[PDB]
Amino acid sequence: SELNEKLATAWEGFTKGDWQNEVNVRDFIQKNYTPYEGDESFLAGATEATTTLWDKVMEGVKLENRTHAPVDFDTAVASTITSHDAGYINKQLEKIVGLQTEAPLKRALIPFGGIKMIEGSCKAYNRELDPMIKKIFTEYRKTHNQGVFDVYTPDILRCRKSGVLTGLPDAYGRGRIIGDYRRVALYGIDYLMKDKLAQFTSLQADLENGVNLEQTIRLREEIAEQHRALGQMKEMAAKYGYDISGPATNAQEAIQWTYFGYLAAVKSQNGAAMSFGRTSTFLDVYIERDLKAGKITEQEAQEMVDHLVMKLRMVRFLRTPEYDELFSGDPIWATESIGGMGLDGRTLVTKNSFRFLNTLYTMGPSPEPNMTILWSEKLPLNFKKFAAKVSIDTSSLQYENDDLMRPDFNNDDYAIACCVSPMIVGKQMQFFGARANLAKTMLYAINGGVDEKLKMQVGPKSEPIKGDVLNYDEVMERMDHFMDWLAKQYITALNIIHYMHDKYSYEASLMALHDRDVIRTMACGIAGLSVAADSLSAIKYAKVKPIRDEDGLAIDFEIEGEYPQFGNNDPRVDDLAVDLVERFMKKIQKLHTYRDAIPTQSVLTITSNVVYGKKTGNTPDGRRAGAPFGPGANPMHGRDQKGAVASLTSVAKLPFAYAKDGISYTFSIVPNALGKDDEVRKTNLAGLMDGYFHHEASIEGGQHLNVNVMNREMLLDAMENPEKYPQLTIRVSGYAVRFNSLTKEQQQDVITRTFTQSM
Amino acid sequence: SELNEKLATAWEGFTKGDWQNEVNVRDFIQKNYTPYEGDESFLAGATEATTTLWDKVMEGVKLENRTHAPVDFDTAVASTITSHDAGYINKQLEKIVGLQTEAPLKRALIPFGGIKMIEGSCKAYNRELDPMIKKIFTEYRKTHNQGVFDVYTPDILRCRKSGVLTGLPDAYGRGRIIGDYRRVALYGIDYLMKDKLAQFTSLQADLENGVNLEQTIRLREEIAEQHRALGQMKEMAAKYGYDISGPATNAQEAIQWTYFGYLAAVKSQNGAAMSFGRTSTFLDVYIERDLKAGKITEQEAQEMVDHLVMKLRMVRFLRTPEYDELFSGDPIWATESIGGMGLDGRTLVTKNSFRFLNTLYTMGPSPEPNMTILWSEKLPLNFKKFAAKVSIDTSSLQYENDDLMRPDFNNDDYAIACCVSPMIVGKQMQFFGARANLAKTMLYAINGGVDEKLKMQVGPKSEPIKGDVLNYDEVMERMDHFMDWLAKQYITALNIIHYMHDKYSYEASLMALHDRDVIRTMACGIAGLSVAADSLSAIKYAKVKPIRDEDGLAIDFEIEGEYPQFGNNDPRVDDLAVDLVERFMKKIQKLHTYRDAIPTQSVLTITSNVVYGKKTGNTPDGRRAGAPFGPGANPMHGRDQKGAVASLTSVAKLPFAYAKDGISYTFSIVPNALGKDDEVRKTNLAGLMDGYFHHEASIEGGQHLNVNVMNREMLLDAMENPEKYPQLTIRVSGYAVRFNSLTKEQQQDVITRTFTQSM
Ligand SMILES: [Cl-]
Ligand SMILES: [Cl-]
Ligand code: NA
Ligand code: NA
Repeated sequence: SELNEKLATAWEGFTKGDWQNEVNVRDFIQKNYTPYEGDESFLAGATEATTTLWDKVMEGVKLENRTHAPVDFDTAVASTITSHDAGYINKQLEKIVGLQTEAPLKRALIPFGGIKMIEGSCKAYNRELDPMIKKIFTEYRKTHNQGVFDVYTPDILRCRKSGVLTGLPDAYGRGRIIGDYRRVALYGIDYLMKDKLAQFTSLQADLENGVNLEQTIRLREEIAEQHRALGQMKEMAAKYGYDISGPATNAQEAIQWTYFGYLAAVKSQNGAAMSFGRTSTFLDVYIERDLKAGKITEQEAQEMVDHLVMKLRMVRFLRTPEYDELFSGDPIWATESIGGMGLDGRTLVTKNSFRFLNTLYTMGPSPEPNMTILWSEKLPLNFKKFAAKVSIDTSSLQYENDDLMRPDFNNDDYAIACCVSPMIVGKQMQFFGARANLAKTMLYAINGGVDEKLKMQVGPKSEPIKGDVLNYDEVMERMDHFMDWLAKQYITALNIIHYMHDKYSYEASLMALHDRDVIRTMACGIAGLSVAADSLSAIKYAKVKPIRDEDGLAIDFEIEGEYPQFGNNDPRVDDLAVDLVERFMKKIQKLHTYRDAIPTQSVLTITSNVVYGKKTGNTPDGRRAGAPFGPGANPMHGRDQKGAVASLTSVAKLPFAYAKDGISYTFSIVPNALGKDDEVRKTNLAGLMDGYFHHEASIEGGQHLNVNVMNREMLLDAMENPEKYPQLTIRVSGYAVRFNSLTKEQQQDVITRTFTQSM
Repeated sequence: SELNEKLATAWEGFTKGDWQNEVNVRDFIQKNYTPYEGDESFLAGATEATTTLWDKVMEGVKLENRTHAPVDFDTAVASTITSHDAGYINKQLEKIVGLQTEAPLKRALIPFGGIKMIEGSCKAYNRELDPMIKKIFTEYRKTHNQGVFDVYTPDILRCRKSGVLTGLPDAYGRGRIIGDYRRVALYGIDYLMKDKLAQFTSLQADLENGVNLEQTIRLREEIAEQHRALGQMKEMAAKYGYDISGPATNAQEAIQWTYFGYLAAVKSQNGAAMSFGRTSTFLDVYIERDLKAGKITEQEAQEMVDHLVMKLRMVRFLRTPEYDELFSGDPIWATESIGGMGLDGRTLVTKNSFRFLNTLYTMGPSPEPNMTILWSEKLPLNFKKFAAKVSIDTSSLQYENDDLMRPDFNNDDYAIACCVSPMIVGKQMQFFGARANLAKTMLYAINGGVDEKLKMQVGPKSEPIKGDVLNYDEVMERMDHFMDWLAKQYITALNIIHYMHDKYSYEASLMALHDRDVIRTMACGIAGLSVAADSLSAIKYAKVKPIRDEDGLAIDFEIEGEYPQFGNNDPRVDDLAVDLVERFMKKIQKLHTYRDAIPTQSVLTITSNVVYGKKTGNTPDGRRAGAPFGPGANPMHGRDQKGAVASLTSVAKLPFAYAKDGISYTFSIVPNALGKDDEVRKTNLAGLMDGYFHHEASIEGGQHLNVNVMNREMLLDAMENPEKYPQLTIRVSGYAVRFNSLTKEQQQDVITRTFTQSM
């Protein structure tokens, strides 16, 4: 029972546990992390090197926002883990190193997903794609894109064109995968390759015995690619002069090793969301040891965390203008899950929790990393306040219900991927599915499947409603039959998509940091919940007159009589939204899926609320054609007028039990609505979230909360004078973005949203 | 209404049938071919253009044989259907055009199968592989070769090294697929693409309904690639100035269109065997019409057939020295199935049947195309004699039992792929499996799984046979267990192989000329049947005593007495060989296979008899270590001494019902053994084959017969003076090869084989 001399030395001082004999990051954390209930008084400030480096990087960020385009990007190199040479901002000042390419902010080419998108980007930003790269990825190496469109049905193609099913991961990396990068810091590459070889070998029997033949062969090949990827991780780090074959011996190496794990991912896959995971607490274990041993000062600790978070502020991907409108603001979703409570009762909050939030002060506000606080009523009051303070000062944080998710998973080591989709680190991933247009599904029910904007048969050919006034019973009967159809097309599209993504763009380096068998879910999204819900409320509580055209196609409606709206704590309308979520979830649930991915749902839109709303005509709720839907599960623009408590209670009523993939809610409130001074504001904000996230056996509670503390006038001033608010950040749909990174139309969406004036 | 304006012009004069409304080449042949029972008196001679062209080509063939290497080959171009520009021998003289590359005999690079073999070839022949090609096919496009070795088990790797399971299609194209190239001549590319699009669409329902999800998605993608390939066929032909979008209007176009279909295959896949199919009779329909209409003279007809067959004499593939010893003589296996009988009773023999055989006279003897006569007792006596005459003059023909295969398939449109593996054209293919070393499996039984040369554990660890004298019942009981193991490793290796080949090197252009659903078989081969059978005969009827070394490993054998050997019509031994075939077939039959390919068996070796024998030590039958086994199902060298009838009867006793993939038998006989003059020889040879292939309800009969009519001295003279026999051809294992194309060791195998002296 003699532990490898490398392991024993690096792990000097660490408490014993199963984690020393097998891969178990959760156990290591449990046996070693030091819970912290104190306040922010220990926090240090930015060093000269940190500011020098960040300011230099801000110069490129300003250029990006100004030109709404990449600073620079590859034109002739196919990116892989080992493709690029080491790149630095300033080699002499960086405590933590690693960039995607050889230059800061220079975007790369990830061709495995598709060559057409690369061409489109090259055309849009005025650059020329190397002819050789093009030839390779059209004639030799088949891409994810081409595989999907070779199998797609003309039905799906129609839904893609009309705006019923658009923006699905058929033209960009699927993402939604979080490799446990902490594994690299803990065990070192070598130990992980030896573990993978074991996993590979454990499948030999089943193979020789014909047990699930094709599934076995596939898994063996995937594990083989995972093994090869881990080796390239070493080669990559080696370019920076590092040897990560063995475990991290100190704090700087734990941070560096963990980042190197992530760096490999963002160098090989261009997923929509490339999240970081739950690492702040984990890294604290190494920082604490170094402080206690007097090998690192508190300021040097911040500097390290700063340089890491700074790299996370520098992750970039070459995207198309089409992608830019579906996912606005140049988002990365390098999500970090901070805090939370353990299963045993103690808080997972640590000094590093504060250090991470402190990056907002040391380097100013920033959209990335997407810092998420795993909220719990049992959290140390000290942390609850500091978190709120940071939200008040920067509007860069988001909150998710730990009291709900922890018990559900019965695990204290789960992380948030992208915006609100939870997963147990290294043991579970998602099959990203974007979102479907539920609003348009209603209009299709009323119009017999013909697109109210394109006048073409998209949905199944059925007779449109002949009525003179809309009847709730009649309309819903069709809405159901159309939702069945929407569910089938949506699942079929995702099945094709993920079959092709596993084939042409298997995320080898991320799956290499996962267990042998990973739990998979078929994440389906719903867009325009409120538009659909309110439209139903205007038919069961008022008089709607369908203004038809020379074919009987309802292109507009007349409204007489005040009708209920989602976001006012009124059960009559709120009960309809909760019903819709349930209906769709029960529908997709009965369909067969690729790799048996358990279908889940999410009320999330991103900037699809703008794109879909743009392609959707006049709706029964009074919304005009071309107008944006509400971001995520939000009530339609301005409709929630009974203050915070009211709008928070409506969104909390939404069943997370039917939307396991998440329920996004962007909440904006004026400084004065929270109090007269900061102390009152912090206390009240924390109190709001305590009431919102309040979990009990008969009360589920809210799942997500974006917090913006600002005034509409400040943003109006930001639109006129961009150069005055360089680091201004806002929560927009489950993630953050610099205000100056949005287009005039995307900003228009923001400013016209609900700004809570009271409580 | 399935009759376009052009279709009617091209099909002018053709009889009506289902074939005009659907893809059915068999029906077209049935309604239009003119059976011919006459003789060879109508045959024309080679034209000046034919001789000029062939002589020029022979200059490169002489270079090949002398240097035992390629004339030239690509080093920087990845071959595809449209990759190369048109290439000619002499543009002004060629009636039928098309070459793999831009120069005659210049070999190409088919990288999709693996880059390592290309590198190996490049160093062997002293050329430099382009660094870009290498980078692409190691880092971007994964190859078949790399996928297999990523999934292979160390057990399989051991079998490969020891010589128990070697030469499997893990380092070269699998082959064993015959696209119906006649479809191009008949319908034209356009009609076939529309038909494929229909096949693609017919799968949409099952897709949307989740019926066999992954299998459906796969098939849709494959059909999509098939469709794309058909379009590239047009582009390819277009380079030669031809438009094959519509059907062949005359004889020259039927030949050209059919070849263009095959050309696409040999430009994109480097399969071990790239057979032509059953085309001679089919093409006759177009030649006949042109003769009757007085458009083409009889000599012009031969010229066309000559130029086609000449192109089939020019097919080449870049191979490694390793491949060269497993498959000796630079073989292509461009097999042509000639003659046969219909289901209705008439003979499929035609004037073109004679024209094809005549290429042996017009352009001298040639190994390729591998011309196979589908023999039947009901064949026109005129054809039976001419066929024998050709065999007597050239030793370039092979015979297979039509009386056996036709009824078995209950189809008169099946073809021979590679050597002896039958398939219904356009409706069935094989999953090539090379062959396993049965002889070594016996030695493993006796030695407890330890390899007699490498002295390492390969088979299952078990106790070696004790005693100073070998006992049949025991030796056979251990072998039976080891065969179970051999069957599992063999099937597992093939499952991995074909999963990877479908993934990284799907033969798109060949499958595009097949039906939507193709029947697949898992072709398993047995090598050293006679060595194994005779060894058992020795152990059973004589006194075989093992001479073990210090560790107890049996490295030699002593025999007291004489025992019956295979090929002497002695049931005491022949029944054993029959037993072995049956045992193995029943074993592999119980195992699960990729794509549910029905496992079949074949007693075929190719040059694996040399390679395996080289890696197999002293055997119980008296065979010395390193000595070659018998080619295919042949009796061991010289062991069959009771004349033709005796050796033919032993091989015929072998159950084709347990070796559906074929039973190869190379038969050599001296000129005088057949008669005093040609008339007697032809009559007798035909008579031999009538007796050999004789089928009945209680007598199965022989399946294959290679016919060599020569004297050993003539070959000995050929070894001393190569330049004197440039076009000398011999049957060696189920195919033909120019004698000068073999290595000194491969020739050594030939000359030491059985040369039947009597009958
Ligand atoms: Cl491995
Ligand atoms: Cl198609
Ligand atoms: Na909830
Ligand atoms: Na037989």
